Amino acid sequence: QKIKNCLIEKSSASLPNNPKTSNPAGGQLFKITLPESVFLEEKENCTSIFNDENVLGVFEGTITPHQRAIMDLGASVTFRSKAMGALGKGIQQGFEMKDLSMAENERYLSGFSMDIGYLLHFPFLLLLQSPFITKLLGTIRLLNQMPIVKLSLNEVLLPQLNWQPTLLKKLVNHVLSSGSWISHLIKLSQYSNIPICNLRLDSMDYIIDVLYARKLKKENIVLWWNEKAPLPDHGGIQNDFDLNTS
Amino acid sequence: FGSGNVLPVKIQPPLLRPLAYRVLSRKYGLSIKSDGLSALAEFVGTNIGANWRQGPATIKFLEQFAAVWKQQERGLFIDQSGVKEVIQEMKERRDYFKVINASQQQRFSYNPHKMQFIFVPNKKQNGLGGIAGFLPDIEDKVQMFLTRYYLTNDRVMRNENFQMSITPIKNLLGRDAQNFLLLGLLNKNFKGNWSLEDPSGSVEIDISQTIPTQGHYYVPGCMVLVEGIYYSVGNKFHVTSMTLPPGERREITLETIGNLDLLGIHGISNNNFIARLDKDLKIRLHLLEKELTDHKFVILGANLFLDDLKIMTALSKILQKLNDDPPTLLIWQGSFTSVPVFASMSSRNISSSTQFKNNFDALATLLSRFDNLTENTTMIFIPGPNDLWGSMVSLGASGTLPQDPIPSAFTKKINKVCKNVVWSSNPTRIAYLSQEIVIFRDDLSGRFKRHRLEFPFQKVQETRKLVKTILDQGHLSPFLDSLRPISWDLDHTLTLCPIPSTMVLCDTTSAQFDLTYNGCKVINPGSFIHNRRARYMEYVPSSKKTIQEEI
Repeated sequence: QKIKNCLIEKSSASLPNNPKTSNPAGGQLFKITLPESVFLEEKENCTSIFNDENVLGVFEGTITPHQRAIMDLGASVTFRSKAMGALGKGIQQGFEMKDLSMAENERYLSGFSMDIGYLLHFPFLLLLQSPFITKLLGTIRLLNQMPIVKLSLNEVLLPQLNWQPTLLKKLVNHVLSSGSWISHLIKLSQYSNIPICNLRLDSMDYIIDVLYARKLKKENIVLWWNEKAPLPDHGGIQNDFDLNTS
Repeated sequence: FGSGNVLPVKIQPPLLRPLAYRVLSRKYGLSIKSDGLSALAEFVGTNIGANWRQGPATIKFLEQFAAVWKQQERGLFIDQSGVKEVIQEMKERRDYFKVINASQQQRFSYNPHKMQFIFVPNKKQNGLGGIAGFLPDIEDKVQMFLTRYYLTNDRVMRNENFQMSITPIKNLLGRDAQNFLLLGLLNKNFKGNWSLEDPSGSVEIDISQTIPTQGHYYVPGCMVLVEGIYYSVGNKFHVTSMTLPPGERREITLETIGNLDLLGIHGISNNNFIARLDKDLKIRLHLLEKELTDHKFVILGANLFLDDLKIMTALSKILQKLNDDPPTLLIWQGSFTSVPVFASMSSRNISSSTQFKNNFDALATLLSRFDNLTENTTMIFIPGPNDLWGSMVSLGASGTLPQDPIPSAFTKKINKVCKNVVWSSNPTRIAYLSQEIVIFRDDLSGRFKRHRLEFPFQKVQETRKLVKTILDQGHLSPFLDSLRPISWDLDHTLTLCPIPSTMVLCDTTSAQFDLTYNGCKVINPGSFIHNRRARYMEYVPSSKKTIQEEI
């Protein structure tokens, strides 16, 4: 077609193995890379390669730019620009990262020295401790622009009689555990290579997911990564009833 | 029947029963019971003043009481309801519209030997069903596809063009030549070869030199008309032509079935007798067009997400305009959640079922503002793939076609904030006067595109193809039990032998359209939000529609 300013290339990535899809046929998998803005533009028109006849599947449409950068670069990102001195140009505009990127060693992330705050609900690197993160974030729009470490302990309960002492006790430990929270967060982050604020403490499957995904990307295997969905992303064949899967 | 007399003197029925007996039991009617006789004493005593020697009054009262029993079927014995019919009599001196779910729809079998529909008693009414009464019996699994084949073959054999005729497959076991017209299920044998199956038997099919009739879809699990030659050296029917059974309009279909009240709003039918009615249809067609264009019911764009904030804001802006002119009916359709809700083993966060409950509590806040829309509008709730009970098993996939309504436990006070709200199954039938509309929500175009026969050899054409296949096959599920399981005893819900007058067929994978075919109208709402635009369409029972957008 040549109409799109993208990069396509025939690839041999190892596909997943859905029980229904078993016929070998041939191999003509492709590796189309294309910026998301013109992808949204191409969503509009009827005729385009991504939506035409004889399309078997799209296999990694679920992964967001956030996940791509947190998996590729990591916490310790550095600039290998050289060429023309566009550091000022890079900082005034948005630094495009595809052309120039490198991931430096993160053996020591930070020698911590910074102020910490609180914000709690019982229905600057601030720590958000609320049952409803989304509601508090939406109600105060100014809360979005500040960096927050979101640690959520939820479902407060009351005996309905003499609740003042139990409120005091529930407040005391949350007041006094700040030194432990930050210490454990840094301890996990220094090995994890995920940035501190994106990472959560109780979240443990996320570490496994990122590590397994990036060590898979070291190989040619396809991720089948799927976001906030209980089923794997197999290209759309996963949306049909099958006896073996059942 | 009149008032203002002196006072209601009390008299014993012994001095009243002879007149009632002579008027009712002797001439027309019978069985004036003792309790019923005592009941008929009060109203005749209401105007008792200067009577039992008067002229017409008592005779006319008995005549009027007989009028109800000729009008209503009732029975023989007269019971304490005798006052209940006089309440109707004094009553004599919109409505008739209903929404029928999948479960409450009447069941009808078909006898091929008799060319007629036989009633099936509902197990809920007579069976105890205290512990397990919804569960089918194994015999339905054996007749599920036989019923489809009988209905389609009757229609094929009553077509005008056919009078070569369709031959049973086993009649081909000794022939070495000639031509045959075979009708049956297209599927794959357990060996992996394409085959055709009819109640008589089965045969393998060769597609190597087949020329299909373009204009529709050839998916496994549907009836197909085929033509070719049978070779006895092996067992193969070499195909030379392929088509689909022709469709039939409902006006010519009704006459064959008489005037059966399938979606009976005129009355109900039992194992004894059936119901038919013709004269009322003319007058109610008159009433449909009797300057009732004010009626206005609206189907929203499918797949609207409550958890998203922008969708909620757009819905508030839309209800802002809907408040001005309240729709007659408002159908909220599509999945109400953007993520399937399952057991959610992790309890650190709030449970997904509690989140489902909470997302149905913001609707009350957003709806309580607009009082008129509450006061004079009826809302119809359609489920979706990611609702509560189904997603607990399918995990967002599409499974059984008869999908039960949303549980009343997690949605309780939306019935209070709004006046008329009805929860309905995934396939439902709106009976509006002399009109039947079918509500169905699934992605049909994707499944058609994925599963095609692929014969070895502008986008709106696909919409016409989909409409023609769905309408000619006379069934909403032209698929085998493998692709989509079906509740065995509820399959009649999905069979369109009489073509509906108006069809609601929403598919997010297919662009919106407005097509007409043999006696029906097919509309496609879909994709509530698209290209930063929120769309919703209006339709009027006078066969005009409108599209209204609100960024």
